[PDB]
Amino acid sequence: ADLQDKEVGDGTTSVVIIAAELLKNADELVKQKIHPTSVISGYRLACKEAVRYINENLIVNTDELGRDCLINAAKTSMSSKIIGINGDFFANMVVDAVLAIKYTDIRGQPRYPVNSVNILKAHGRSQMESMLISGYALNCVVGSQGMPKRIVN
Amino acid sequence: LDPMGGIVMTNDGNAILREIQVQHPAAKSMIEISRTQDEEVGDGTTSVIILAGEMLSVAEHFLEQQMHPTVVISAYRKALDDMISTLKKISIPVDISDSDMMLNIINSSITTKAISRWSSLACNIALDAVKMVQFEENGRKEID
Amino acid sequence: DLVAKLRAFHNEAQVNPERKNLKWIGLDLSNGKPRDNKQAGVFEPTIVKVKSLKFATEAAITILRIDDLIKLHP
Amino acid sequence: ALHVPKAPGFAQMLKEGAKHFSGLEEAVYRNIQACKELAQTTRTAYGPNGMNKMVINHLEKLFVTNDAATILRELEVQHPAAKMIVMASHMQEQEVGDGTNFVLVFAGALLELAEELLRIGLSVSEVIEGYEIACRKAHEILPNLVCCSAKNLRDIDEVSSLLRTSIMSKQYGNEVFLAKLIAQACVSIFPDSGHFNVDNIRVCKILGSGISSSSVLHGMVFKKETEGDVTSVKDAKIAVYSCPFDGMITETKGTVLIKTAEELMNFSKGEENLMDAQVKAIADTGANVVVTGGKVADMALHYANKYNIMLVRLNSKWDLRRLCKTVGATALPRLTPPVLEEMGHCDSVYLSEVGDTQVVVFKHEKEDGAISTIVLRGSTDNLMDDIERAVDDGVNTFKVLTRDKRLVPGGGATEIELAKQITSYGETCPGLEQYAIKKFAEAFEAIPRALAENSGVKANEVISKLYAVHQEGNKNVGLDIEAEVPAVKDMLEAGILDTYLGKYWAIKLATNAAVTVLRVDQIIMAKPAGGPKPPSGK
Amino acid sequence: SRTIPGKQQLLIGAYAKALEIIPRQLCDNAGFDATNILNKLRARHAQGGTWYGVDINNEDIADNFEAFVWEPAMVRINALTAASEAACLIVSVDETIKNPRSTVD
Amino acid sequence: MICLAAEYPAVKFCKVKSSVIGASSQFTRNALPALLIYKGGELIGNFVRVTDQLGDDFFAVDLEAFLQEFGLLPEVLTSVRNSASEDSDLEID
Amino acid sequence: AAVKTLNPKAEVARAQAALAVNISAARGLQDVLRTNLGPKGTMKMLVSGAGDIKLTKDGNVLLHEMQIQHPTASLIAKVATAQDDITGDGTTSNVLIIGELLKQADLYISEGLHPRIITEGFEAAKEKALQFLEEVKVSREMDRETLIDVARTSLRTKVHAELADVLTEAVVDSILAIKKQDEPIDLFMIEIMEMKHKSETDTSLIRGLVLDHGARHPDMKKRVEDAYILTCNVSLEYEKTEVNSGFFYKSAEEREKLVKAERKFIEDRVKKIIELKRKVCGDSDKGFVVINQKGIDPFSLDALSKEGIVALRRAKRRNMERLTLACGGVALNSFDDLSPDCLGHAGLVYEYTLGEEKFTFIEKCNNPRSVTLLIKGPNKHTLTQIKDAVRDGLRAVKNAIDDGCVVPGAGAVEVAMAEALIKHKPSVKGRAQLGVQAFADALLIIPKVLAQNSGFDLQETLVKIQAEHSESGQLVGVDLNTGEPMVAAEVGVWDNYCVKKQLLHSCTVIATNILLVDEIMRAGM
Ligand SMILES: Nc1ncnc2c1ncn2[C@@H]1O[C@H](COP(=O)(O)OP(=O)(O)O)[C@@H](O)[C@H]1O
Ligand SMILES: Nc1ncnc2c1ncn2[C@@H]1O[C@H](COP(=O)(O)OP(=O)(O)O)[C@@H](O)[C@H]1O
Ligand SMILES: Nc1ncnc2c1ncn2[C@@H]1O[C@H](COP(=O)(O)OP(=O)(O)O)[C@@H](O)[C@H]1O
Ligand SMILES: Nc1ncnc2c1ncn2[C@@H]1O[C@H](COP(=O)(O)OP(=O)(O)O)[C@@H](O)[C@H]1O
Ligand SMILES: [Mg+2]
Ligand SMILES: [Mg+2]
Ligand SMILES: [Mg+2]
Ligand SMILES: [Mg+2]
Repeated sequence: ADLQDKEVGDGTTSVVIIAAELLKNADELVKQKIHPTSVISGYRLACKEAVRYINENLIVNTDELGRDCLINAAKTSMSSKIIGINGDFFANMVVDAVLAIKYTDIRGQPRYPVNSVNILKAHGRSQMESMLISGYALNCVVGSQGMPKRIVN
Repeated sequence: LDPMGGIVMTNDGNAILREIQVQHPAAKSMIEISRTQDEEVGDGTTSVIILAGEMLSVAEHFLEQQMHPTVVISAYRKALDDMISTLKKISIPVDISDSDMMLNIINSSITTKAISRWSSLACNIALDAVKMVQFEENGRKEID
Repeated sequence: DLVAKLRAFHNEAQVNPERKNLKWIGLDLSNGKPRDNKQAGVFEPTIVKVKSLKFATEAAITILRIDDLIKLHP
Repeated sequence: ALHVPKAPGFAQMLKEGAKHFSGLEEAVYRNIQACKELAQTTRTAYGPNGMNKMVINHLEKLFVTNDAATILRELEVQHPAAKMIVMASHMQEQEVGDGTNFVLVFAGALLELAEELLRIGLSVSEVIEGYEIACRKAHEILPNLVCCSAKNLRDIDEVSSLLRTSIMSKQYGNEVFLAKLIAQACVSIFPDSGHFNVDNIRVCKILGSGISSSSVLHGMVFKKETEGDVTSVKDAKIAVYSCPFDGMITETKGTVLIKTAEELMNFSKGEENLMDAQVKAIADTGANVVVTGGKVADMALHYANKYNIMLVRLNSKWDLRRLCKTVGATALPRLTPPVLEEMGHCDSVYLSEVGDTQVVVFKHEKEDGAISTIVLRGSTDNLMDDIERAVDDGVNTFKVLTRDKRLVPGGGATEIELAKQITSYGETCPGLEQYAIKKFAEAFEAIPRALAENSGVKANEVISKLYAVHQEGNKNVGLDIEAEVPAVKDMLEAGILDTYLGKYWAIKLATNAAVTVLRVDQIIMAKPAGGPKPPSGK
Repeated sequence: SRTIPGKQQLLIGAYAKALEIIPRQLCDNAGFDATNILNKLRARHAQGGTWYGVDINNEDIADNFEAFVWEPAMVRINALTAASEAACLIVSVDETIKNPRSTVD
Repeated sequence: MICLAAEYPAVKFCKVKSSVIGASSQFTRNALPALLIYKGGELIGNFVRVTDQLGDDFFAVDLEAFLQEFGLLPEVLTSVRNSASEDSDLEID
Repeated sequence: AAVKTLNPKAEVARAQAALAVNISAARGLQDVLRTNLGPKGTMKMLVSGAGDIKLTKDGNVLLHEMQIQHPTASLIAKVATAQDDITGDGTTSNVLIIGELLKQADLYISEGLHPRIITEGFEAAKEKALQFLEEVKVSREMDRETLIDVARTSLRTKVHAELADVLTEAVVDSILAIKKQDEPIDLFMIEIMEMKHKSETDTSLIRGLVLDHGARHPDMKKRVEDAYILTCNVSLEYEKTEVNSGFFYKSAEEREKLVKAERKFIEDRVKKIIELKRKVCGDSDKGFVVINQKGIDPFSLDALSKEGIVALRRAKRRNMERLTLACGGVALNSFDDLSPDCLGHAGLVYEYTLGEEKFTFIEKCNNPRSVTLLIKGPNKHTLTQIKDAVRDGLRAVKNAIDDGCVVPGAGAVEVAMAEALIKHKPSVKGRAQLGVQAFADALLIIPKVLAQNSGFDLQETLVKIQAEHSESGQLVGVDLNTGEPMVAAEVGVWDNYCVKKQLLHSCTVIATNILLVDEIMRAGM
C-alpha cells in the first residue's frame, strides 16, 4: 500500500484488497493440489493479458474530452472522502492549482510537479471558504512588529 | 478544579470544556470544535456545542433505520447552504458610526455573563479599547 | 444480483460486435443499478489500475512462494 | 482546592458500595437506554426471518434459538429496568405462550418515544396518562379488527392451518410438517369436554434421523428397558403399583426373631412361597404387564418371569401418574391384585430401539387417548430443543384457540391498523396528552419495521405502502416476506393469523411494563453481594 | 440447478460442487492427483455410468458396483440429511453470546 | 510535570507506579517522590525524597527552578500545522 | 478528648459537634423522604444485594431499605418503626416533622440559645397542639362513605389512581365483613393471599378462605358444590411409638400380619371421619372437605378419596381459626367425640391451579367473620407494593372505626395548629416563645411539602392557605391540582386522629431527646 501511494497516489485500498483476494484464491488452488509454480505462472500470464486488454480496449483518450475530464477525474477521486460532497468546488480548485503549477522540460514533456502546492490548514470557517492563493502561502510572520505587514511592489 | 490547584469560576463554554479530560475521541472532537469556535469569533461557544449535539441526535434517529450516512451528510450540507442563505436574508445592517448601537450590541453580547451587573461600564471599556486599538498602515486594516 | 447484471452486460459487450459501447457499464452506488460511467463522468487514470494490478500480482506471487517459516527466538 | 467532598446529607450517610440515582437525567434516561439496549439485543430474532442466537450460560450449557423468552432467560441481565421488561416478557409467556418478542419490541419503542416526549418538554405524569388512554383505546379497537374465527377444533386440516402461523416464526423453512404433527397431537387430546390440558402433550427427543422423521404416537414412550424376560405384549392388561415390587416390611423396625432350628430352616422357604403366591395372585387377574415405581426384588422378578409378566420400572412419580392417565389404571399402594376397574388396558406394549436408545412403548391403536406423545428425531440435541420449543409454542397456540377462537391478521397489518386508528383518535383529543397518544400509536410501527428489517427490505417504503393501503380501507394487508422488494399483500387469504388473546395480553403487559418503568424516579441500589443465590430460589 | 432462475442456481451448484469432496479426499489420502481423477469421473458420469468411482489400487477410476464397493443407501441418506441440517443450523445463527463463567475455582 | 511538558515540547515527561516496578518495601513506604532522569541512558539526576527540599504544596515554578539549580532543564503559535516525493519545481529547461 | 485519652481507638463528638452531626443526619433523612409525601409523590426503586427489585413509596419501607449507617438515622428509623407498628401510617410525616423540628431549633441554637429553652418551648407547644387537636377533631358516625373516603386518602397516596379505587372497596368491605359490633377488630382474620397471573386491577375480596395448597390425591374432586367443612388438627399419617417400640417376627406371614396391624391406629380415625361423612350426607350433591393442620399419609389419602372426600394437609395454624370463623365449624384436636354439629358449611369449594402451585377456594359461606384479600399482579414487586398499600389501608380503616372521630387532611389541621400556637405564644412566659415559634414552623412542613411535590412554590401557596384560614376560619388545606385553598372535610380528605396524636407525641419526644444530646461516644472496644 505504501508503494502504491508513493508511485501513484490513488487506489491504495484497491491494491491491498486485490492482493489479498489473489492470495486467498491461490491458496485455495494450492489446497486443491495445484502446484504453486503453476499458479504463479498463471497469475503472471493473467496480469500481462489484463494489462494488455486494458491498454487496448478500455482506455479513453482525454484529448477529445477536455477540462471536463479533469473535473470528473478529480470528483471521482474525491468521493469517499470528507470533501466528497463539495467536489463541485474542490475539483475546480484542484484543477486550477495543478494547471497553475504546470511547467515544461526538455523533449517538450509537460511535467506537473505536485508537492509544490503548499497546503496550509487552519480551522475556522466552512470548507467553502477554503482559499486558492494565486501565488504562495507561507506559515511565517514578520520578525518584528516595527515592519509593515503589507508591501505593494 | 484545576489539576495544578487553581479554581475556575465561569459559564463560558470553552473555559469549561478546556478543563475536562476525556478518553472518548468523539468528546475530543467536540472539545476541539469548542476551541475552534472560541478562537475564530470568540462568542457562541455553548451554542455550537448544543447545536452539534442536537444534530447528531437527530442523525442517530435516521441511522437507527436503514439510511446510509452519506445521504444524511448530503442532506446536512444542503441544509447548511440554505441556513446560510436564510441568515443572510434576515440580516440587517449597522451604522458603525453610531456609538449607541455598538454599545447596545456589546450589551446584548454580555447580558449572559457575570459582568452584566456592570453593563454600561464594561461596554464602554470594550468599545473604547477596540476603537483605539484599530490601526491602518500601508493600506492594510487590522485590529489585533 | 448487481454483479451478475454487470457481468451479463460486459459479456454481451464482449460477445456482440455492435455493443462496444457497453464496456463503460459500471456501478451507480446511489441507485444500486448498473450505469454507463463514461457518460456519468466516473473516470480514473489508467496508471492506477495498471500499477495496482502489477503490484498486487507481485505481492501475491511473493507470498505464495513461502511454504516454510522458521521463527528464531529473540 | 483539589478535591470535591461528598455533599452533607444523604451523600455522606450512604454505604460504601451503594449507588443513588435521582432525577430525570441519571435515572429515567438511563433506564430507558437500558431497556432500548435490551430490545435491540432481542430484536433480530423477530418474525419468520428471525435469526437464531447461540447463547452460552454460566454452566456452559448451549442454547440456539430465536425464542425471545428463552434468550432472556439464558441472559444474565443486570439492569433492573431491563429486569422488569424481562419479567413482563416471562409473564406474557406464562399467560399465553407466544408474543414475548412483541412485548420487548413494544416496550422498547414505548420507552424510547417516552424519552423523546420527556426531552421535548412533557412531564412523566402526562406521558403516563397519554399511554394509559391510548392503551384503553387500542383495547377497545382490537375486537373490531377480528377477521375470522377458528369455528372448529376437532378437524385436523383446519387446526394445522391455524397453528402454521404460530410455528412459522420458528422453523420458517419447514412449518407444514410440524403443523401437521402438532395438529394431530392436539386433536387426539381435547375430548368432547371443552377443557384442554397443555401438559397432556409429551415430547420425546431421540437423536439420529433428522427432524423430518418425527412422528406422533398415541401413548407414552419411556427411554428405559424391560426388567424381565418378556419384551412384548399384544393385549396388555397393565397393573400399576406405586409401591416397590417386593414383599413389604414394617415401617417401625424389622427384626427376625429365631428361637428354634425349625424357624431358621423354614423362614426363607416361607418368604419365597409368600412372594410366589402374591405374584401368582397378581397374574391370575390377567395382568400381563406390571409397572412399579420402586425397586424390584430378585425373587419378585424371578416369579414374574416364571409367569410371563412384563416389568417396567418408572423412577419419576410424574411418569407413573401420566402412565396411569394414559392407560386408565390406578396406582395401587399395596401389592394386592388389581380389581376389574383398577386394571389399565393398552393395545400394545413392547420394547423397541430407536437410533441407539432402548425405549418401552405403550401404544394405542385408536385415534384417541388422554395423553399423546410426539417423538422428535434430529441430528443435533440443540436442533431437537429448538423443535421442542416450536412444539410448545404451537400447543400453547392451540390452547389459546380453545380459550378464545377470535383471530387477527398478522404481519403487522393489525399493528398498522391500530396505529392508524389511535393516531386518528389522538388528533381529535385536545390537551397535552395528544402527543403521548400519537407516540403510543407510532410505537406500533416497530413491529412491521422489525419484520421488514429482518426480511432484508427497507422498512420505510413498506410502512408507507401499509399506510396507503390501510387508508384505502384494506385492514387485512400486511408485509409480504416472499419477495425480494418491499411489497404487501392481503393476509386473510394468505392464512397468516394471530390470536386475539395473544395480541391483547401482549399489548396490556407491554404498556404496563413501560408505565411501571416510567413511574420510577429514584434508584437506590445496595452493594452487590456474591452469595450463592437466595435460599428461596435454591 | 441449470434450470432455475439463478439466485438458487448458484447455491445449488455450490452444493453439487461441495458433494465432490469425498472422491477428492479419497484421492488426496491415497496420494493420487485429485484434479485428474475428478475430471475423469465428471466426464464419465456425464456420458453415462452411475457407479463409477475412485479405484485406489489401480490409481484410476472404475465401476465400483462391479468392484463390490457396496454400502447401504441409508448411510448416504443419513449423512446428507445430517450434514444439511448442521449446515443450516450453523448458517442460521448470526450472534453468539457467552456469559461469564460461574464457580471458576 | 504537566505544566513543564506543556511548556517543554522536547521533554518526554512520563510517570510510573511503584507497584508495577516491584521495588522494595522501603521504597514504597519512605521514598514515594522519585524523579529519575535518563539523558542518553544514564542518570544525570537521581532526586529521591524531594518533599523536604520542595515542600508539600509546591507549584510548577518551584520544581522548575529546583531542577534548573543543577542544570537539568535544557534551554510561536502556528495556525494548526504546516507540514504536508521530492520534486520541487523547475522552469522551461 | 478524655475518652480518647483512656481509649485511643475511640471517636467522639462533643459540644456543638453532636448537634451538628444529629441535625445533619436528620436533614439528610428529611431531604430523601420529602418526595414521598402526598399522592403526587415519586415512586422509589430499591434493589437489594441479591438483585431483588422493591418498588415502594412508604417512609418506613424506604428507611429500612436505604443504605444508611448513621446513629441518628437509626433513632429516627426506630421511631418510624414504632409508629408503623402501632398506627400503620404517618412514617414519612414523622421523619419530616422530626427533621424540621431539629432544623428550626438549630436556627435559634446557632445564635447562642441553649437547647433547654427550645425543649421547654417544644413541650408547651406540644401541650397546646394536643389541646387544639382534641378541639378540632370531627366526631362522625363511621358509615361506609366515611370509611371509603379514609381508605381513598390512604391508598391514593400509596398507589395509582384506579388501583387505589379498587383497593378502597376491597379494604372497606373486608373490614366491615370481619368487624363485630362493640368489639375490637382482629386484623389477623383478613388473610392476604397473593397470586401472580392477572392484572393489578383484578385484586378482589373473597368472602371466605384461599389456601395456597390443594388435594394431593389426583382422584379427589376438583370442585365441590355443597361442602361440609371439617377443620381438624389430628395427624392422619403413620407415627412411631414414643418409647422405641420395634417389631419382632419369625416368619413371612407374621411379618405380613404385623404390617397390616401397625396401621390400625390411623385407620380407626380415618374410619371415624368416613362414618361421620356417611351419616351427615347421603347424597352425591353434598360434599365433604377435610382441612388438616397435620400431615396425611398416602394410605389415608387413598382411603378418603375412595369415599369422595377432599382432604387438605399441612394447613396453616391460623387457618384453623380463620376457617372456624368463616365456615362456622369447630376445630378438633381429636376425634374421640365428633358430632355433625362440629362441621362447618361452605356454599362452594373449588380448586384452582397456577403453574406449579395449586390454590383452594372456599366461598359462598353463610356469614363469614373472616374474609381474604386476593392480590393479583404480573410482577413480584407489584404484589409487594399492593400488599404494603392494603396494609396501610386496613390500618387506616381500623383506626377510623376505633376512634369515632376523624381529622381533616391535606395539611389543614397543621395550618390551624400553627396559627393556634402562634396565637398562644404570648401566653408562654420567658424565652420559650422561640421554641413555640420553632414548633409552629416545624408543624407547617406538611403543607409546604405537599405544595412542593404538587409542583407549586412553598411560600406563596402557604401564605395563601394561611390567609384563607385566617379570613374564613375554616379548615382549609392544600389542593394538589391547583394550589388554591380547599376545605378537606367537604372533599373527603381525612386523616386519622390517632395518627396525628402519635405524630405529635413521638416527634416532640424524639426531638427533645436529640436536642439535649451533647456527646456521641463509641468506646466499647
Ligand atoms: N461516483 C462514483 N460512482 C461509482 N463508483 C465510484 C464513484 N467514485 C468512485 N468510485 C469507485 O470507487 C472505487 C474506490 O475508490 P476509493 O476507495 O475512494 O480510492 P482508494 O482506493 O484510493 O481509496 C474506485 O475504484 C472507483 O472506481
Ligand atoms: N435578554 C435576552 N433575552 C433572551 N435571550 C438572550 C438574552 N440575552 C442573551 N440571550 C441569548 O443567549 C445566548 C447567549 O448565551 P451565551 O451564554 O453567550 O452562550 P454562547 O456563548 O454559546 O452564546 C444567545 O443565543 C442569545 O440569543
Ligand atoms: N408468513 C408470514 N408473513 C409475514 N409475517 C409473518 C408470517 N408469519 C408470521 N409473521 C409475523 O411474525 C410475528 C411473530 O413473531 P415471533 O417471532 O413469533 O415473535 P413472538 O414469538 O414474540 O410472537 C407475528 O406478528 C406475525 O404477524
Ligand atoms: N387528595 C389529597 N389532596 C390534598 N392532600 C392530600 C390528599 N390525599 C392525601 N393528602 C395529604 O397527604 C399526606 C399523605 O402522606 P403519606 O404519603 O400517607 O405519608 P405517611 O404514609 O407517612 O402517612 C396526608 O397527610 C394527607 O393529609
Ligand atoms: Mg481513491
Ligand atoms: Mg455569548
Ligand atoms: Mg411467536
Ligand atoms: Mg399514609
